Amino acid sequence: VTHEQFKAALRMVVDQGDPRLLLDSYVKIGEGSTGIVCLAREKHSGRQVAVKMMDLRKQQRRELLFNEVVIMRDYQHFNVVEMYKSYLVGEELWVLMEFLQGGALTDIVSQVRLNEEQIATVCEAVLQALAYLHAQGVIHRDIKSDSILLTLDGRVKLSDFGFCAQISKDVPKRKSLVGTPYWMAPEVISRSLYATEVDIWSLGIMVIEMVDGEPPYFSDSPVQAMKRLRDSPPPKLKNSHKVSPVLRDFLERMLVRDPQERATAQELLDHPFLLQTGLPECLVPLI
Ligand SMILES: CCN(CC)CCNC(=O)c1c(C)[nH]c(/C=C2\C(=O)Nc3ccc(F)cc32)c1C
Repeated sequence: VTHEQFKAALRMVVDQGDPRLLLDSYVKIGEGSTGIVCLAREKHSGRQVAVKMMDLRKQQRRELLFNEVVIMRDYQHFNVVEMYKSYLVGEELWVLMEFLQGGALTDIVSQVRLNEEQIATVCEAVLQALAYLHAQGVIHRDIKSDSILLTLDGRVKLSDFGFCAQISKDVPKRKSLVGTPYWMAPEVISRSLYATEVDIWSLGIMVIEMVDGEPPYFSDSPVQAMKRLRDSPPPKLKNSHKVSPVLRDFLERMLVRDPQERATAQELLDHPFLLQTGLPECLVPLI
Protein backbone atom coordinates (compact mmCIF):
# COMPACT_ATOMS: atom_id res chain seq x y z
CA VAL A 1 0.00 0.00 0.00
CA THR A 2 1.35 3.44 -0.96
CA HIS A 3 1.59 6.33 1.49
CA GLU A 4 -1.23 8.14 -0.35
CA GLN A 5 -3.54 5.11 -0.12
CA PHE A 6 -2.77 4.67 3.57
CA LYS A 7 -3.39 8.40 4.21
CA ALA A 8 -6.71 8.08 2.35
CA ALA A 9 -7.76 5.09 4.50
CA LEU A 10 -6.75 6.97 7.66
CA ARG A 11 -8.72 10.02 6.47
CA MET A 12 -11.95 7.98 6.72
CA VAL A 13 -11.45 7.92 10.49
CA VAL A 14 -10.44 11.54 11.28
CA ASP A 15 -12.59 14.69 11.35
CA GLN A 16 -12.23 16.62 8.08
CA GLY A 17 -10.30 19.86 7.71
CA ASP A 18 -7.20 21.72 8.80
CA PRO A 19 -7.14 22.56 12.54
CA ARG A 20 -4.16 25.00 12.49
CA LEU A 21 -5.99 28.36 12.46
CA LEU A 22 -8.29 27.22 15.30
CA LEU A 23 -5.30 26.81 17.69
CA ASP A 24 -2.47 28.92 19.17
CA SER A 25 0.19 28.75 21.94
CA TYR A 26 1.89 25.60 20.61
CA VAL A 27 4.28 24.34 23.31
CA LYS A 28 5.95 20.91 23.38
CA ILE A 29 5.44 18.95 26.63
CA GLY A 30 6.44 15.38 25.70
CA GLU A 31 8.00 13.15 23.04
CA GLY A 32 6.68 9.67 22.26
CA SER A 33 7.05 6.33 20.50
CA THR A 34 4.80 7.42 17.60
CA GLY A 35 5.21 11.21 17.88
CA ILE A 36 5.25 14.46 19.84
CA VAL A 37 2.66 15.78 22.31
CA CYS A 38 2.18 19.56 22.48
CA LEU A 39 0.18 21.79 24.76
CA ALA A 40 -1.98 24.19 22.77
CA ARG A 41 -4.95 26.51 23.16
CA GLU A 42 -8.20 26.80 21.20
CA LYS A 43 -9.12 30.27 19.94
CA HIS A 44 -12.93 30.23 20.01
CA SER A 45 -13.06 28.79 23.57
CA GLY A 46 -9.62 29.45 25.08
CA ARG A 47 -9.53 25.80 26.24
CA GLN A 48 -6.15 24.10 26.71
CA VAL A 49 -5.61 20.90 24.72
CA ALA A 50 -2.95 18.24 24.35
CA VAL A 51 -2.21 17.72 20.68
CA LYS A 52 -0.41 14.52 19.72
CA MET A 53 1.29 14.88 16.35
CA MET A 54 2.49 11.84 14.43
CA ASP A 55 4.20 11.50 11.05
CA LEU A 56 2.54 8.94 8.75
CA ARG A 57 5.90 8.17 7.10
CA LYS A 58 8.05 7.41 10.16
CA GLN A 59 6.34 4.63 12.15
CA GLN A 60 7.47 1.13 13.14
CA ARG A 61 4.05 -0.16 12.01
CA ARG A 62 1.97 2.61 10.48
CA GLU A 63 -1.31 0.64 10.66
CA LEU A 64 -1.18 1.15 14.45
CA LEU A 65 -1.91 4.86 13.85
CA PHE A 66 -5.57 3.81 13.45
CA ASN A 67 -5.44 2.89 17.17
CA GLU A 68 -4.43 6.50 18.02
CA VAL A 69 -7.96 7.54 17.01
CA VAL A 70 -10.25 4.51 17.13
CA ILE A 71 -9.84 3.38 20.74
CA MET A 72 -10.77 6.77 22.26
CA ARG A 73 -13.49 7.18 19.58
CA ASP A 74 -15.04 3.85 20.54
CA TYR A 75 -14.39 3.83 24.28
CA GLN A 76 -15.09 6.42 26.95
CA HIS A 77 -14.61 5.91 30.69
CA PHE A 78 -13.91 7.95 33.87
CA ASN A 79 -10.29 6.69 33.85
CA VAL A 80 -9.65 6.82 30.10
CA VAL A 81 -8.26 9.88 28.31
CA GLU A 82 -10.91 11.86 26.43
CA MET A 83 -10.32 12.69 22.76
CA TYR A 84 -11.95 15.81 21.32
CA LYS A 85 -11.03 15.74 17.64
CA SER A 86 -8.61 14.20 15.17
CA TYR A 87 -7.28 15.52 11.86
CA LEU A 88 -4.91 14.75 9.04
CA VAL A 89 -2.57 17.75 8.84
CA GLY A 90 -0.22 17.55 5.87
CA GLU A 91 1.66 14.29 6.37
CA GLU A 92 0.77 14.12 10.09
CA LEU A 93 -2.07 12.64 12.10
CA TRP A 94 -3.07 15.05 14.88
CA VAL A 95 -5.11 13.84 17.85
CA LEU A 96 -6.60 16.49 20.13
CA MET A 97 -7.20 15.38 23.71
CA GLU A 98 -7.90 16.70 27.17
CA PHE A 99 -5.00 18.48 28.83
CA LEU A 100 -4.04 16.64 32.02
CA GLN A 101 -2.01 19.08 34.11
CA GLY A 102 -0.52 16.43 36.43
CA GLY A 103 1.47 14.92 33.57
CA ALA A 104 2.63 11.30 33.39
CA LEU A 105 3.15 8.92 36.32
CA THR A 106 6.70 8.20 35.05
CA ASP A 107 7.84 11.71 35.98
CA ILE A 108 6.34 11.43 39.47
CA VAL A 109 7.90 8.01 40.11
CA SER A 110 11.43 9.12 39.14
CA GLN A 111 10.99 12.13 41.48
CA VAL A 112 8.95 11.10 44.57
CA ARG A 113 8.34 7.77 46.33
CA LEU A 114 4.65 6.80 46.33
CA ASN A 115 3.26 5.42 49.58
CA GLU A 116 0.98 2.37 49.58
CA GLU A 117 -2.21 4.49 49.80
CA GLN A 118 -1.09 6.29 46.63
CA ILE A 119 -0.12 3.04 44.87
CA ALA A 120 -3.57 1.62 45.72
CA THR A 121 -5.29 4.74 44.38
CA VAL A 122 -3.31 4.50 41.09
CA CYS A 123 -4.01 0.77 40.70
CA GLU A 124 -7.72 1.04 41.41
CA ALA A 125 -8.12 3.70 38.69
CA VAL A 126 -6.08 1.70 36.17
CA LEU A 127 -7.94 -1.51 37.00
CA GLN A 128 -11.31 0.17 36.47
CA ALA A 129 -10.13 1.28 33.04
CA LEU A 130 -8.73 -2.18 32.27
CA ALA A 131 -11.81 -4.06 33.55
CA TYR A 132 -13.88 -1.90 31.23
CA LEU A 133 -11.60 -2.20 28.15
CA HIS A 134 -11.06 -5.95 28.68
CA ALA A 135 -14.83 -6.44 28.74
CA GLN A 136 -14.95 -4.77 25.29
CA GLY A 137 -12.19 -7.08 24.00
CA VAL A 138 -9.42 -4.49 24.01
CA ILE A 139 -5.89 -5.57 24.99
CA HIS A 140 -3.89 -2.44 25.76
CA ARG A 141 -0.43 -4.15 25.51
CA ASP A 142 1.52 -1.08 26.70
CA ILE A 143 0.68 -0.69 30.38
CA LYS A 144 3.55 1.14 32.13
CA SER A 145 3.82 4.33 34.17
CA ASP A 146 4.20 6.41 30.94
CA SER A 147 0.67 5.38 29.94
CA ILE A 148 -0.76 6.84 33.14
CA LEU A 149 -1.72 10.52 33.33
CA LEU A 150 -3.01 12.65 36.23
CA THR A 151 -5.54 15.50 36.29
CA LEU A 152 -4.79 18.53 38.48
CA ASP A 153 -7.03 17.09 41.25
CA GLY A 154 -5.30 13.65 41.19
CA ARG A 155 -7.68 11.69 38.97
CA VAL A 156 -5.81 8.92 37.14
CA LYS A 157 -6.33 8.35 33.39
CA LEU A 158 -5.12 5.63 31.02
CA SER A 159 -3.53 6.77 27.74
CA ASP A 160 -1.17 5.52 24.97
CA PHE A 161 -3.54 3.30 23.00
CA GLY A 162 -1.27 2.84 19.98
CA PHE A 163 -0.40 -0.80 20.74
CA CYS A 164 -4.02 -1.83 21.38
CA ALA A 165 -5.49 -5.00 19.98
CA GLN A 166 -9.24 -5.40 19.50
CA ILE A 167 -10.06 -9.09 19.69
CA SER A 168 -13.17 -10.67 18.18
CA LYS A 169 -15.02 -13.98 17.77
CA ASP A 170 -12.91 -14.81 14.69
CA VAL A 171 -9.57 -13.73 16.17
CA PRO A 172 -9.94 -14.10 19.95
CA LYS A 173 -6.18 -14.13 20.67
CA ARG A 174 -3.06 -12.41 19.39
CA LYS A 175 0.44 -13.76 18.91
CA SER A 176 2.47 -10.70 17.88
CA LEU A 177 5.48 -9.26 19.66
CA VAL A 178 3.96 -6.00 20.86
CA GLY A 179 4.79 -3.98 23.97
CA THR A 180 7.65 -2.27 25.78
CA PRO A 181 10.35 -4.91 26.60
CA TYR A 182 10.66 -4.63 30.42
CA TRP A 183 6.84 -4.67 30.88
CA MET A 184 5.91 -7.46 28.45
CA ALA A 185 4.31 -10.69 29.66
CA PRO A 186 6.36 -13.87 29.10
CA GLU A 187 3.65 -15.24 26.76
CA VAL A 188 3.97 -12.17 24.50
CA ILE A 189 7.74 -12.50 24.49
CA SER A 190 7.39 -16.21 23.55
CA ARG A 191 4.93 -15.28 20.76
CA SER A 192 2.28 -17.52 22.32
CA LEU A 193 -1.44 -17.02 21.77
CA TYR A 194 -2.56 -14.42 24.34
CA ALA A 195 -5.38 -12.11 25.32
CA THR A 196 -6.23 -9.53 27.99
CA GLU A 197 -4.19 -11.27 30.71
CA VAL A 198 -1.02 -9.70 29.34
CA ASP A 199 -2.12 -6.30 30.73
CA ILE A 200 -2.31 -7.68 34.27
CA TRP A 201 1.33 -8.82 34.10
CA SER A 202 2.34 -5.39 32.76
CA LEU A 203 0.39 -3.75 35.60
CA GLY A 204 2.44 -5.87 38.04
CA ILE A 205 5.62 -4.51 36.49
CA MET A 206 4.21 -0.99 36.90
CA VAL A 207 3.67 -1.75 40.61
CA ILE A 208 7.36 -2.66 40.76
CA GLU A 209 8.11 0.72 39.08
CA MET A 210 6.12 2.46 41.85
CA VAL A 211 7.84 0.54 44.69
CA ASP A 212 11.43 0.21 43.30
CA GLY A 213 11.56 3.19 40.87
CA GLU A 214 12.36 0.96 37.88
CA PRO A 215 11.05 -2.23 36.28
CA PRO A 216 12.99 -5.46 36.70
CA TYR A 217 16.21 -6.03 34.73
CA PHE A 218 16.24 -2.32 33.85
CA SER A 219 20.06 -2.33 33.79
CA ASP A 220 19.96 -5.00 31.04
CA SER A 221 19.49 -4.34 27.33
CA PRO A 222 15.84 -4.74 26.22
CA VAL A 223 16.43 -8.10 24.51
CA GLN A 224 18.36 -9.50 27.48
CA ALA A 225 15.64 -8.37 29.88
CA MET A 226 13.06 -10.06 27.64
CA LYS A 227 15.03 -13.35 27.65
CA ARG A 228 15.19 -13.16 31.48
CA LEU A 229 11.42 -12.48 31.74
CA ARG A 230 10.72 -15.33 29.30
CA ASP A 231 12.90 -17.85 31.19
CA SER A 232 12.65 -16.95 34.89
CA PRO A 233 10.22 -17.13 37.79
CA PRO A 234 8.30 -13.88 38.20
CA PRO A 235 10.57 -10.93 39.11
CA LYS A 236 10.85 -9.82 42.73
CA LEU A 237 10.56 -6.38 44.32
CA LYS A 238 13.97 -5.03 45.28
CA ASN A 239 12.07 -3.30 48.11
CA SER A 240 9.95 -6.31 49.13
CA HIS A 241 10.92 -5.73 52.78
CA LYS A 242 9.36 -2.23 52.68
CA VAL A 243 5.88 -3.27 51.53
CA SER A 244 2.89 -4.64 53.41
CA PRO A 245 1.95 -8.33 53.12
CA VAL A 246 -1.34 -7.27 51.52
CA LEU A 247 0.45 -5.34 48.74
CA ARG A 248 2.82 -8.28 48.35
CA ASP A 249 -0.19 -10.57 47.86
CA PHE A 250 -1.82 -8.18 45.37
CA LEU A 251 1.40 -8.14 43.31
CA GLU A 252 1.89 -11.92 43.46
CA ARG A 253 -1.57 -12.37 41.92
CA MET A 254 -0.52 -10.24 38.92
CA LEU A 255 2.99 -11.58 38.32
CA VAL A 256 1.90 -15.14 37.64
CA ARG A 257 3.48 -16.99 34.72
CA ASP A 258 0.35 -19.13 34.06
CA PRO A 259 -1.89 -16.67 32.22
CA GLN A 260 -5.15 -18.43 33.24
CA GLU A 261 -4.25 -18.47 36.96
CA ARG A 262 -3.20 -14.80 36.78
CA ALA A 263 -5.88 -12.55 38.30
CA THR A 264 -8.27 -10.66 36.02
CA ALA A 265 -8.79 -6.93 36.38
CA GLN A 266 -12.22 -7.52 37.90
CA GLU A 267 -10.77 -9.94 40.43
CA LEU A 268 -8.08 -7.46 41.47
CA LEU A 269 -10.70 -4.77 42.06
CA ASP A 270 -12.04 -7.03 44.85
CA HIS A 271 -8.59 -7.48 46.43
CA PRO A 272 -8.11 -6.29 50.04
CA PHE A 273 -5.13 -4.09 49.01
CA LEU A 274 -7.58 -1.72 47.28
CA LEU A 275 -9.38 -1.08 50.59
CA GLN A 276 -6.23 1.01 51.19
CA THR A 277 -7.07 3.55 48.44
CA GLY A 278 -7.15 7.24 49.31
CA LEU A 279 -9.32 10.00 47.90
CA PRO A 280 -7.91 11.26 44.56
CA GLU A 281 -6.62 14.14 46.72
CA CYS A 282 -3.92 11.79 48.09
CA LEU A 283 -2.11 12.09 44.72
CA VAL A 284 -2.34 15.92 44.54
CA PRO A 285 0.88 16.32 46.67
CA LEU A 286 2.73 14.37 43.95
CA ILE A 287 1.51 16.92 41.37
C1 LIG B 1 9.12 20.04 34.46
C2 LIG B 1 8.17 19.23 33.59
N1 LIG B 1 7.43 18.23 34.40
C3 LIG B 1 8.21 17.03 34.85
C4 LIG B 1 9.40 16.64 33.98
C5 LIG B 1 6.16 17.84 33.74
C6 LIG B 1 6.37 17.20 32.37
N2 LIG B 1 5.13 16.71 31.80
C7 LIG B 1 4.17 17.52 31.35
O1 LIG B 1 4.27 18.73 31.44
C8 LIG B 1 2.96 16.94 30.71
C9 LIG B 1 1.58 17.48 30.87
C10 LIG B 1 1.19 18.68 31.70
N3 LIG B 1 0.73 16.72 30.13
C11 LIG B 1 1.44 15.75 29.50
C12 LIG B 1 0.79 14.75 28.62
C13 LIG B 1 -0.64 14.72 28.23
C14 LIG B 1 -1.82 15.55 28.52
O2 LIG B 1 -1.79 16.58 29.27
N4 LIG B 1 -2.94 15.10 27.92
C15 LIG B 1 -2.63 13.99 27.20
C16 LIG B 1 -3.38 13.14 26.40
C17 LIG B 1 -2.77 12.05 25.77
C18 LIG B 1 -1.41 11.78 25.90
F1 LIG B 1 -0.90 10.71 25.27
C19 LIG B 1 -0.59 12.59 26.69
C20 LIG B 1 -1.17 13.68 27.33
C21 LIG B 1 2.89 15.78 29.80
C22 LIG B 1 3.95 14.84 29.27
